[PDB]
Amino acid sequence: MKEFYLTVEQIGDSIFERYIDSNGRERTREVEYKPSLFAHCPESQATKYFDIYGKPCTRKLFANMRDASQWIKRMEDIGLEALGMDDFKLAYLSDTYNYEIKYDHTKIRVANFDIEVTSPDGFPEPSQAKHPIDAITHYDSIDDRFYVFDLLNSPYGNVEEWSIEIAAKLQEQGGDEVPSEIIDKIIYMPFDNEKELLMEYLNFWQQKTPVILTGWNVESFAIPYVYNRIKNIFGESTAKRLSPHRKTRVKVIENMYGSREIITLFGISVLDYIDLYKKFSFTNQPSYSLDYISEFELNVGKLKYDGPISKLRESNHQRYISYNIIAVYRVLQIDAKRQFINLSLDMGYYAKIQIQSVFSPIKTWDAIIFNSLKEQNKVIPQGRSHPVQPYPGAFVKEPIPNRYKYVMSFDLTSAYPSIIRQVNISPETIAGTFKVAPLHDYINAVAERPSDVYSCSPNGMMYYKDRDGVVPTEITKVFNQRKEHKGYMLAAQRNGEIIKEALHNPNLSVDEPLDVDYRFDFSDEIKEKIKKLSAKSLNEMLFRAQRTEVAGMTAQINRKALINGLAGALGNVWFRYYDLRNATAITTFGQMALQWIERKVNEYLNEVCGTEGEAFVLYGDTDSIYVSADKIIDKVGESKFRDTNHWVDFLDKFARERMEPAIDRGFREMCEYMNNKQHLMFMDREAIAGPPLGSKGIGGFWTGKKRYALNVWDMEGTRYAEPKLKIMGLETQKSSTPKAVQKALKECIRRMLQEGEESLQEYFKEFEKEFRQLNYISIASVSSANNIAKYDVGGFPGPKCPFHIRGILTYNRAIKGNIDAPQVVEGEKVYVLPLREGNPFGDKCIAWPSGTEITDLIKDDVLHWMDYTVLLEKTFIKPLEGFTSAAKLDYEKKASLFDMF
DNA sequence: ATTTAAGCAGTCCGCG
DNA sequence: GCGGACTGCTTAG
Ligand SMILES: [Ca+2]
Ligand SMILES: [Ca+2]
Ligand SMILES: [Ca+2]
Ligand SMILES: [Ca+2]
Ligand SMILES: [Ca+2]
Repeated sequence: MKEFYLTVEQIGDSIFERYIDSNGRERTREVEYKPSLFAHCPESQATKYFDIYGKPCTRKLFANMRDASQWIKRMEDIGLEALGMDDFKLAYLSDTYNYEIKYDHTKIRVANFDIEVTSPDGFPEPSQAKHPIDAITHYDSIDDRFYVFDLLNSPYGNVEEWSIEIAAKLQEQGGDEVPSEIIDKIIYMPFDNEKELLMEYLNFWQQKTPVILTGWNVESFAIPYVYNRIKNIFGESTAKRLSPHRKTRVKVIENMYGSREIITLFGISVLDYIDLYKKFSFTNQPSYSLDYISEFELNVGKLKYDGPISKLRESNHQRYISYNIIAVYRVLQIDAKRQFINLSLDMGYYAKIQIQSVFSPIKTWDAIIFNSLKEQNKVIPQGRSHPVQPYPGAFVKEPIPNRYKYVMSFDLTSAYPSIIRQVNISPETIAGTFKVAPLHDYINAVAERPSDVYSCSPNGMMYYKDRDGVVPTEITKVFNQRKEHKGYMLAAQRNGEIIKEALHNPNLSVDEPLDVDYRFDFSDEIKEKIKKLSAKSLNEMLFRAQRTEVAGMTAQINRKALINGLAGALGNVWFRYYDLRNATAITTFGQMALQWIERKVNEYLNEVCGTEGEAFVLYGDTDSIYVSADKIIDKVGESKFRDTNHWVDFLDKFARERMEPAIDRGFREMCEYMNNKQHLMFMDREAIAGPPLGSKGIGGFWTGKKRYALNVWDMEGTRYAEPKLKIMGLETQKSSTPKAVQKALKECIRRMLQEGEESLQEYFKEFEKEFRQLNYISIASVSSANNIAKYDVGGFPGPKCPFHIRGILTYNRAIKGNIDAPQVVEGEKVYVLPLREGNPFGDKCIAWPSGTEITDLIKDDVLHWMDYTVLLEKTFIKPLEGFTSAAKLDYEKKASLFDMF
């Protein structure tokens, strides 16, 4: 096999590299890497190296890496550009792996671990590590085994061995229900003292040194706790054995308001799963506890135990250890679904970076672009300092708030990346500038053509047309990958809808799910077999289809995020290719494109309807248009349609056969107007939306910018078995809105769009009557909690104190003295409830850590003093009044003349 | 650890 | 009450 790196580090004048050799074995080497950097040189000096602008360079080969870094410094003192890759490990990887990396994940040791620490005095601080580590579960991907290190004797209690037999048993048997599929994979090791446990753990670690290290909060808790605990017991040299090169650094992570410390383990790539989830999931969750996320992702029940975690080991060590093992498995189950580890490996190896660098789109693109240029013997420019400056973004149309009955939407495929490619936007393709006219002059095609030579953006920038820039070339490569995976995602989605339809008529038989590839549209033969399957088999196929869709989603959406991040990175001051001219060329062209095509679509539809000055485009955001289709439907007449699917078909055909060609013509004209390199504005139909045929549903409504709901029958070619709401911006979509309220508001919207005013009124009346029975957590608001200390004046709210911070201060006073009650963590999320006047907490609200039950000492009082009236008004009635007034609809029946009967 | 536009909740205080 | 200036938070692109 071709060789591939696992990890790379610079330590002084040495590169330390762990890798898989040509025979598939893991090896480690130290290499005295001599890096090269570059200086500009005279034109008369023969060279094969040129900077990105075609200026000649001489290569400087240094005796060692420190000499290279010192030369960069003196080049600054002199005032001259020091060109080349200044991150020497990336240069090392580029030299060592000068081919597309084919990696074999089965050879990469992925370790998933979790530790337990009993603490009788509150949260066990990793920097102090003053309590024994009493359990470690460590899953190894190569062995496919869970290694369980169990402390039997501690200052906080001596316990019996954990029993695998009880662990396997059902909860209803008094067992812990450790999943049967992992029972045979557990290797259990009890220890009668912590020193032996830790010494053995470290010997184990040397034998099975993780390459990828993950778990839940491992970077902020487990890793630093283990490091510091070992350090405190044995000394630093022993703790550094967690690094394969015996090198560690205390790294300070600094944000807006304060800082924290992590331990960098040289020669390990730490990918904390919480951080993977936050970057790659595109969710915003009310809580990031593993219990909460596991429930959300996998629909598994919360790990239940009696009493506080600080007494769980002494009271029920059996359950204590089982839940430690399950916790490790939950993360593996989440990854089986989401495939974020696979994603990181794919992207890391593609870019030729340390895998953990996938968290930095700047690092990722810096590496991609460096490798690309190096291939042509080109030399990257030196990074420079820039002051942070604001720059303009997208255009968003102000909608008239209203119901909108029939709607077809369209938006650009990969808008900003397509703009970069079309215009040829790149550091080295800048050709000059032209004299800019007001944007609206371009939108209306009245401005003088910017250039007859170069490719233009309406911000004034001109680009070469003779050759693609490195930014367009590299963005296209990742775009193509994105497109492939999106194809798989949408096939899986369409396949899912076939199964859902079949589920209406399940056969009464005993059979098996069909062995199929859900990434490809089901063949006719597969469809026939499906119509004969049982519900059991169909449900299993549906689950498999949806898992395949999730896999495709992960792969496509994060590739989308990477390419969009490149357009973004052009406006980040730390990016090597930072240029506000290029960042703004993209956004300004985008503004023009949207408003240009709005004009073209209005003109086209006014033509085919024989009207003048009518606005068919009702809304648009960045790269999208929403077109009112009422007149199209009305031209044939609702009576002519057999059912809902019939008019959906008709609108689908109209969009594909009339609208899209008109849109394409409009954009081809714009490309010529701007003299662009290549026509790449492809605005495909997104949604077909409307009420069910014959119903009183309103179809859709807008309240304002970035706030709307549509009843969608077909999305990007997926024809739903059941209509699906596309709701953007409204309170149903916000993590801050209570769970039960999101749910009730969604049902109000469903009823508005599908059933009409009367149905909405029936539901509102019921919700208003019953809501006080809802569980307090379900009706609690949610907020991030920053700057708690800033607004805390002797335990009371200072000036301008935010509502949620006031709640936290109330909580703090209410739990005062207790070291055992959960503390609110700065920067994390809280649940918030309003409190009735004259409550014993002495303020108008209370807040506590999200994803948790409020501590028992105050739970009863919070429940007694919860202000349901305020809660209902703020979270439910106020937003509903917004939805209904915009839709010109009443949520309560108005009096009429009929009342007199 | 890429980016801008823009929404709503709430505080403070004005608004004769 | 409602608006604007402002902070805080969160979502649509
Ligand atoms: Ca735990
Ligand atoms: Ca788009
Ligand atoms: Ca059937
Ligand atoms: Ca869009
Ligand atoms: Ca599309």
